[PDB]
Amino acid sequence: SFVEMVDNLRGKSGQGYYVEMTVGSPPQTLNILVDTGSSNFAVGAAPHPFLHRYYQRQLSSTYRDLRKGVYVPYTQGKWEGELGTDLVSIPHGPNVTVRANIAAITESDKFFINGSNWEGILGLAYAEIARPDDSLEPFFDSLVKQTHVPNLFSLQLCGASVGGSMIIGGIDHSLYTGSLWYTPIRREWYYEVIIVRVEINGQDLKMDCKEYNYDKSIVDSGTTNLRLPKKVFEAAVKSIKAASSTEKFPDGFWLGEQLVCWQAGTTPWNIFPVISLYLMGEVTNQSFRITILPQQYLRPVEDVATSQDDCYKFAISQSSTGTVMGAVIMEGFYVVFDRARKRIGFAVSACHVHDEFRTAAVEGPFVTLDMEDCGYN
Ligand SMILES: CC(=O)COc1cc2cc(c1)C(=O)N[C@H]([C@H](O)CNCc1cccc(C(C)C)c1)Cc1cccc(c1)OCCCCO2
Repeated sequence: SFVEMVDNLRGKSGQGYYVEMTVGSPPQTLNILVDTGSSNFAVGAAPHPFLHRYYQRQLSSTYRDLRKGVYVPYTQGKWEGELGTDLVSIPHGPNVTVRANIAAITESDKFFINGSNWEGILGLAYAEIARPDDSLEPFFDSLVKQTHVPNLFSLQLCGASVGGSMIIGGIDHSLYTGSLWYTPIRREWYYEVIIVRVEINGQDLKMDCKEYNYDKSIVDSGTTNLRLPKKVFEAAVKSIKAASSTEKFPDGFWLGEQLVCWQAGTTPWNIFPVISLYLMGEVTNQSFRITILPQQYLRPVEDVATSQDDCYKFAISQSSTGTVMGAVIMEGFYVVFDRARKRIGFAVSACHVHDEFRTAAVEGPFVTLDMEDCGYN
């Protein structure tokens, strides 16, 4: 019954992917950001300049107040609000209704994005990182516990405005080609994984693999960029600069601040390298890799001039909180969050990226010794 969930996600480039949900009785319809990088279900519940609608608890006969406040600080933005529960449904999802925790946002700071068309956030990660603490059951745990929906979901994020699929409760084989490759979920808080090797244009970055996961590596549909720890980011930017030195760019471009533009249809894709991330596999000493094309980490953006050029932002940036495999990394692929088996699956997506001499790929097996040394402690 998964065909009803294909193409149930929408978005704008760099403003997140959202799914339509309803809360309350009678149903109030809201667009909810799909975020595997957090664990709180939260919606606008008070007027805001960027909100076109919001949750009105007074109009819901099933609303229950929890008489507890809550605040969430993300890497970008923060909000505070009041906790409660209400009935929730996903129109283009499973045909069920769950009573779920809902944080009603009353104040926020650089959280809602002007023109993104979503009004709330659906944190799909685990209770351990829920606010105010791990006793607030996340939505997906409530869904699995109150229905027969199997304990997994999959995300097909399609690039540039944008669309995709969230298959709730299973895997839809028409959304990917080739084999699924699985990496263990290292610990159930974020969707934490272990990166064991990094290559740029086939050259190993030759860093101690601990650097790749200092202090963690997560799969996060709620973050746009590939974010890398300082030492790793510097190494990768140096390698990407050298591969593209045929042309030179402002240093503000390499920091994500300024665009780069080219005459429409003349983007020099071939001078930007491919990035290969090797992930811990399912059997001893075995890994696999996902290969990222520049069409993923050069994010297309609106024209800042009176021209019809093709303009891009560098979508790799620095982090002080570990590696973040953001939406730009996920866009090539079908990503299976197999919570039941504590693993994350990767396969080439049906909406894969098209370079003309190169292709995004998921390839294995590879042999990698001492993979467990790559995890940070
Ligand atoms: C250019 C870049 O890419 C820079 O960095 C970015 C960019 C970015 C969002 C985040 C970070 C962001 O913070 N996104 C969080 C995720 O949940 C974060 N996950 C990890 C995390 C970090 C800190 C604390 C927690 C707790 C709550 C568990 C979790 C979710 C989120 C918050 C606010 C707006 C969002 C989406 O709009 C979606 C469109 C993308 C917005 O662009």
